[PDB]
Amino acid sequence: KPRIPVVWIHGLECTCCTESFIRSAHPLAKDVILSLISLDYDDTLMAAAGTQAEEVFEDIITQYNGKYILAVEGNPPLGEQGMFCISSGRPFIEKLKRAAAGASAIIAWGTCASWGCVQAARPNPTQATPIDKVITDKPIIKVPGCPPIPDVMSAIITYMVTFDRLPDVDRMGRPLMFYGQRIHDKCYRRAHFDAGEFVQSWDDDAARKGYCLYKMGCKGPTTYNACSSTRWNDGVSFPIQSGHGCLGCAENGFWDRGSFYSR
Amino acid sequence: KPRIPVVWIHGLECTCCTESFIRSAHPLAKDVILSLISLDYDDTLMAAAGTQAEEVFEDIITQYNGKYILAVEGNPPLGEQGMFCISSGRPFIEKLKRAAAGASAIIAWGTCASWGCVQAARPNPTQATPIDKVITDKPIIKVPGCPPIPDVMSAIITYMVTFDRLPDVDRMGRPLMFYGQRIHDKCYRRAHFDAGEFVQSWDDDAARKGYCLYKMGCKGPTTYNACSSTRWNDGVSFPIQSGHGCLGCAENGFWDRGSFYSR
Amino acid sequence: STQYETQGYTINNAGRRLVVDPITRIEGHMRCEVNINDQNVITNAVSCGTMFRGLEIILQGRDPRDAWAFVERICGVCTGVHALASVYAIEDAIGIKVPDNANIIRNIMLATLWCHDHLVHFYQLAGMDWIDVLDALKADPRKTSELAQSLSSWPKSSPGYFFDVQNRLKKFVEGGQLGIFRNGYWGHPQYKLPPEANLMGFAHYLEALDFQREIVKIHAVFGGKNPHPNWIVGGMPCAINIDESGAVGAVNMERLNLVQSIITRTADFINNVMIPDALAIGQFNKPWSEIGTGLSDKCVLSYGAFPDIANDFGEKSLLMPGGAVINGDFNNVLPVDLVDPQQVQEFVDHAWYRYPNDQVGRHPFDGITDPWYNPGDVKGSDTNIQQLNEQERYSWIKAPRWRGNAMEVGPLARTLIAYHKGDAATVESVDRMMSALNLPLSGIQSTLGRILCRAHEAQWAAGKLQYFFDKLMTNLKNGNLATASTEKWEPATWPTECRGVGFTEAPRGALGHWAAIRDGKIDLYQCVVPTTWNASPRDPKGQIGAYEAALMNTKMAIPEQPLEILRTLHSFDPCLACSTH
Amino acid sequence: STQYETQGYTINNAGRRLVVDPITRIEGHMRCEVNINDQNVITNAVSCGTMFRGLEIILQGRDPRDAWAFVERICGVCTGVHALASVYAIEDAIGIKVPDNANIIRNIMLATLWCHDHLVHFYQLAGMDWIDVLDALKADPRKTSELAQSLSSWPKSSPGYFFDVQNRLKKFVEGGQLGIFRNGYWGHPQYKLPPEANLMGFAHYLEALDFQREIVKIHAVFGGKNPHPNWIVGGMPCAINIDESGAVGAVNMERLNLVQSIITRTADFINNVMIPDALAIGQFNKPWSEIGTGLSDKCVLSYGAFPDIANDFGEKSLLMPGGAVINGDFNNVLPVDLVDPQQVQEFVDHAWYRYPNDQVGRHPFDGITDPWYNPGDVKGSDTNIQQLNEQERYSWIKAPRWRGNAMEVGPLARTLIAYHKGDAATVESVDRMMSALNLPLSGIQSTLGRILCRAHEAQWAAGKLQYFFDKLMTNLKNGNLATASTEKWEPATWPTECRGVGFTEAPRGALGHWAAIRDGKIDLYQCVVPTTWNASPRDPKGQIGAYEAALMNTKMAIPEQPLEILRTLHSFDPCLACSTH
Ligand code: SF4
Ligand code: SF4
Ligand code: FCO
Ligand code: FCO
Ligand code: SF3
Ligand code: SF3
Ligand code: F3S
Ligand code: F3S
Ligand SMILES: [Cl-]
Ligand SMILES: [Cl-]
Ligand SMILES: [Cl-]
Ligand SMILES: [Cl-]
Ligand SMILES: [Mg+2]
Ligand SMILES: [Mg+2]
Ligand code: NI
Ligand code: NI
Repeated sequence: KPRIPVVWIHGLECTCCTESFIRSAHPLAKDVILSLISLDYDDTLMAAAGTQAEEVFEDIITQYNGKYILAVEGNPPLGEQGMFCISSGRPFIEKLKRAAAGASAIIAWGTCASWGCVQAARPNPTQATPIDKVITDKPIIKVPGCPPIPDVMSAIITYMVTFDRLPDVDRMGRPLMFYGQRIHDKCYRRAHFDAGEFVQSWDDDAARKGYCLYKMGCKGPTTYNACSSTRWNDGVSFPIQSGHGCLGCAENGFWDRGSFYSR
Repeated sequence: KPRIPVVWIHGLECTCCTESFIRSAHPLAKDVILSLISLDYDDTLMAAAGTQAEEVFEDIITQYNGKYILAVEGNPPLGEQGMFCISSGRPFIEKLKRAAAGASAIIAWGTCASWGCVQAARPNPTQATPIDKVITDKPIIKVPGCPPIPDVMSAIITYMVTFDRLPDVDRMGRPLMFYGQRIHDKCYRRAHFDAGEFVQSWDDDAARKGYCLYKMGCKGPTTYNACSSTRWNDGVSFPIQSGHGCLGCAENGFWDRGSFYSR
Repeated sequence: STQYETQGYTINNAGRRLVVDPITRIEGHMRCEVNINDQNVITNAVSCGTMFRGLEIILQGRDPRDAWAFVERICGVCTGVHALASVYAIEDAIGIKVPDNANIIRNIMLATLWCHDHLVHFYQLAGMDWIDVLDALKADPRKTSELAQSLSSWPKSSPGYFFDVQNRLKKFVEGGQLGIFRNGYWGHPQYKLPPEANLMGFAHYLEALDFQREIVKIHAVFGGKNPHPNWIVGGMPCAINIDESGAVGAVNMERLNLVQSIITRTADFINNVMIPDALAIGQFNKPWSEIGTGLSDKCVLSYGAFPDIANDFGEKSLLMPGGAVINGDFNNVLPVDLVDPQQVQEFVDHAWYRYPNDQVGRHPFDGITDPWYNPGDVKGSDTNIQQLNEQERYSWIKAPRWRGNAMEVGPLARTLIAYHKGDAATVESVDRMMSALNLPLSGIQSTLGRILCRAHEAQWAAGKLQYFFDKLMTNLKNGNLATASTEKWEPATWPTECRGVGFTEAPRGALGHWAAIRDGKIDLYQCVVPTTWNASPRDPKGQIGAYEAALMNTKMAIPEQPLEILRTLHSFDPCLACSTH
Repeated sequence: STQYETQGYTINNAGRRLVVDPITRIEGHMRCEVNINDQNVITNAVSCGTMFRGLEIILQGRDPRDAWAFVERICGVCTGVHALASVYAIEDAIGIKVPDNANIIRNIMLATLWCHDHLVHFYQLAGMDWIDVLDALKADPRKTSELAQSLSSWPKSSPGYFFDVQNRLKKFVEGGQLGIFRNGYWGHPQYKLPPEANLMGFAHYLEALDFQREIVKIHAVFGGKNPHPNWIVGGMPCAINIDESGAVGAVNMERLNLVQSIITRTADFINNVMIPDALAIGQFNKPWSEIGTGLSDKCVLSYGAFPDIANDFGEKSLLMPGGAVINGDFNNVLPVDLVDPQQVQEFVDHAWYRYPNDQVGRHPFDGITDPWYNPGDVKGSDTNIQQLNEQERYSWIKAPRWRGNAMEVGPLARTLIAYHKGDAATVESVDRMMSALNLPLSGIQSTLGRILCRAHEAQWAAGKLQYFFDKLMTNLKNGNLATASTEKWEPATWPTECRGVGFTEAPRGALGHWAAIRDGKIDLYQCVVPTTWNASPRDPKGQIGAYEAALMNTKMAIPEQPLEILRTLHSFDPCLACSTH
């Protein structure tokens, strides 16, 4: 029985979101690709290149017009008439608009597609712009984080396939299931925060006991994600567990909310 | 290069401690037995039975006198002249005493060997007694829990092998590394406890959001273990994460500290 | 020395007495004694449980809601099954109906346990009775690869792999520290595998030791931890949230995805490693289809298990059939009623307990657990037993009977009940299996048969795991999330006096918990557990239980080395902590 | 049209033009154009980076302690390497020395990255250029098993396994949704593996896709997460506690045990799956040992990496040698100095940037990143390019040179440098590898050689992983726990003006970050990254970079199908986000 078509496109990016996706522990990314979805276009993984690849792109968006999911990694630059990101000799933004037009829905992977991420940090040399400021007529599910958690990415896909619907979202379009609560509201170091038990300098006795990282700049109190519950890399760790405060990487504009080591 | 000899004996028990050990994810129990220690006696796993098994027991404790680790699961009953637990026709406590006398050090696995566990709960029909009240002239490392965490059991073994010493202990003989802090002091639901956000009845809205289980009788505030940090079964879960309050199962006398659902 | 007749057997304590204490590669503490005649054949068999803790005493005065946590600790091998029976018993007493998802998750917990327990038993407990591990050092790696590839699609079959396994075993032995292999029965003539099958078996022992840790991750997700997961009266505490804020704090899509991944791997391991291994042990040890019959052709018992309709414990709901056969009459599968005082009764005339009249059996609602260590005229002394006196009291295990009959419980019993009730899956499994071995149907009623039926049950349970998971997901697709009923959580809602039975089929057989509640507290808590049945001592008529019967009439090649005794006992998968509680 | 000579090549843009835009199975955005003569031979090659973000601009005015986190996001494939180079640079500027354990853990992070990145490149990026995935459907499973077992001890080799893999593929394509395999080059005459080797390679593609996720668990332990772990100026934030209260909150024995388990599995997979597959591709594609040489027999560059003596970046410390070869004189491995203004320079006369004088090169401490999108006289328009004009500006990639020379960087370059410095382990690996293929040593200077060297290096890194881990454990045994230096954490302790260089060997080659700090803020931050070197456009003398040179003189079987172009480009493992930053 056929699998749901997914077109995965790439703007200005570091490819962290693709890399996170293939980390998925359950379902394995292998099984997502072979059994759960039909990953019909993706420059990073596909056999075809050049004219062969673009024939696939055009065939898929035509034949499955109105019936495919568009996944977007990275973002479009508006500067230099869009040619800070060139795709088949033309601005990326034009490929984005074409792909968006045929999609039933769009997944904005990562802080890049959701908000802007690092290229949009001051002074945004390329005028990198999040998808929802370019595409204003389609459902967009924001899955932020730099990158998002692997098993979050795959759980959102399994939800779509199993329940035949988009995840319900918050006011910013993030799936409630994984972005409804703050890092700090599910943090295992919260007892220390509450007691005033803080790391004050790296590798002090507090650090060696897993005390709270608030005074080292942790942005968990203002950041919504599943890192402190679902955790990373098959439940192995998350930023705070390994001794670094949250950077705030799931939140809009986190790069320019001051030093990671300041309040 | 010869591996440290370990003699593992079993008193009154349910065998949860042996079962926990073989769950070890890293090192695999397989690798502990083939590469790290010499598991020279263990009734639950050994090929030999009866006279053949006791020939092994006697020879090991003779040949390696002063140089083996004694691991103890379960505990000795003092009732009925010790014959609530019979070992080769004799009271278990006699076997415990003979094994203890040649050991370099003893590991008291689980709440049974550490404290007494379920058979010692009121009214303790058999007069089940923890190891340290019977063997009083040997190093005893208490590793409590019902059972202890698999990867904590194997971590303690690796510490002994790699460092050639016993873990440092608290005033009750528990390894500081895993028992120095409370469940509640590293609990990911602590934010909810601090906010007065509590499950009030099973499967309420609060429960469906992972709120704190204190009002449902969670004993995390008085229990020292690694469950909320290290977690269970290769970092998959722990009691609180799966929605049940801590029972207090690493603590002396926990069965008789009132209903698990009461304060 | 005396002789008497019971159940077709001549019990005769003339001749050499052999003692095996401890029985190893079981849970907990057992001693076994036999007498052998001049042809080295067993003419007397004595089953002794050598431990007691007293959970039935400890449970008095506890809150019924707490009971599951105490009785779970009856056993860490069959971890969970006593919690399940407890919440069933308490719910039955009070009149609690749980939500469908709670029932489905409970079934998943039980099926997970069946898979895990049966796998570990096959390899780590019984395996070395059949696999000569030390003989694997003589195997050809290529011939081992060829054998494995002839039996299974399992991927891990390369010559190099078997060489690596063999080489590891070699270097392990070279160390002069044989560990769990020291002073085994290696080379005994009853070891029939060729070296290649021993190397294949040993490699699988190691692979199973590793893989078993994964199966219980299902218990960790729904139950917090394994061993000894958590449960509640009223359902399960693992609240579900798929699509709402805070799903990170509950059973969510990522958690369910983990569970699905474990199910698939678990089926794959059982179907492609354990099942071919069990068939191969069959093929090389066909004479053991005629040894250890015991009560399996006379009297077998199942209560049934896995209610597929939530809160319905009837015949149309239980996926695992219940029923009783007596007198070798497999054409009349009788119904079991756990409240009927004339059905299940326990005797203690040959056990270390006090009753007002030890010549009568007590139904568990009239049960008494008053320990009395009195071994009588042993050879030796009270604290140094050289020979138990089986004419008097000789065990910490009570003697259960069903309508006065001594019964066998467990996988073989269940298979026979299901087969004779005409369950289609079971008939076909059993027919095809015995066909593959070119043995008559009667060969299943044996020590070999016990092992084969247990393997097949692991396959069955792995299949049901998926079925139950899919039923959970179907409920979730329909917006049915409930995991607990709390209508009667509060003691004020309960009857002032009520009693209940919780029953299931644990990995080893028919399990029941009988609970009486009075004034908000446990007034009485009596357990009758599968190994209580199988390892039972004698009764006032001198009738022997399943172990003693299965050992009767058995040839030993080398009296000093109890390989044949171990084989038969291990085939029942003894759980001694269970048996005594 | 125009013709000129450079570096022994005749650059001729007469004749038919071919465009490949996008290059797929790379990180990021690349366009390639060539001209081919009548004989289907490439006579001109044009490398164009088709993306830019401007990290060098974004970093100005930032706190130096934050820099690592920004620059880490240059790339999520080579994740971590820019963070390492950043902390090195800031430490070099300020004068900070990290404790040994921090250096060891950094080395573990780098080796982990090498293992993971190389593995994924081989299978997921380059693999389908060598493995005909559809041809795998024609294989015989038994013959596939026999092939795999002839090459490796790897366990997963049964005929049933290969049948199951083949059947998954069959089912996948049966619906007509070929996904990532759609419109591939399958059946192209340059695919030379037999069906059995294709099925073996495809199975391994799938196994590698699964396994790679495990390797990065090391990054998760020490660095919180992967992609994009965390770091600090002054060492690492992953405080260690082995034997004190609160070890549950730190890197403890259980955490270290997890790491060890991953190391062993990683070495096993690389040595038993990837290494034999790399040799098998070599055995069936020997002509590719003479294709794509490019600059690899002329000019190669390594900065060196893995300082084994903490805070010592000299030749006695770096476990991966540094040095430069020019003019094909592999007897003169020249020392590299990243501060010398006459060594590393970047040119932009053929790139989309502004310099005061575009005919000279600028050392990175004098670097300028002033974007200027000016493709000049293209075929087409600024926003619809049919053909770039390689006589003018044609890339977002700057053109690095070393003493004016165009250099190749990456696994092959490093292997050559270490070989010619007399590194025993490298000499033996190379000699044995080329012996196994019956090829001359010169055969490593090639598209095939780049792939073989990369696979080699994954084995080397897996070995070093264990070495570093053992060093860490040795320190812990000695009570040496420190992971951070913090006496210069505060900006007021820093020089008012200072500058530093942080350098390493990323998976793709030589990486440098040049940082100037002034008044507690980043004043300048210039990156020169391995794919900047390899994918470089031309310079004022018209000298071509490594990709252009490697593509020169290449035969194409079918002009419209860029299989040969992809093979050579993929062999360098292009990272375009890296190249442009
Ligand atoms: S470490 Fe960060 S998220 Fe955790 S309690 Fe402290 S401030 Fe909150
Ligand atoms: S769930 Fe238990 S341990 Fe966690 S915060 Fe609440 S009371 Fe404390
Ligand atoms: N299976 C099992 Fe344990 C026994 N006997 C119980 O119930
Ligand atoms: N490897 C790698 Fe990325 C590139 N090019 C960096 O540095
Ligand atoms: Fe995830 S491509 Fe990497 S930068 Fe932050 S999300 Fe973007
Ligand atoms: Fe762990 S054998 Fe099981 S009861 Fe509590 S520890 Fe004891
Ligand atoms: S930095 Fe990002 S990965 Fe999670 S812990 Fe903070 S949202
Ligand atoms: S019940 Fe026991 S397992 Fe841990 S969470 Fe509490 S100490
Ligand atoms: Cl794209
Ligand atoms: Cl942003
Ligand atoms: Cl013992
Ligand atoms: Cl206790
Ligand atoms: Mg009982
Ligand atoms: Mg640069
Ligand atoms: Ni049991
Ligand atoms: Ni990169």
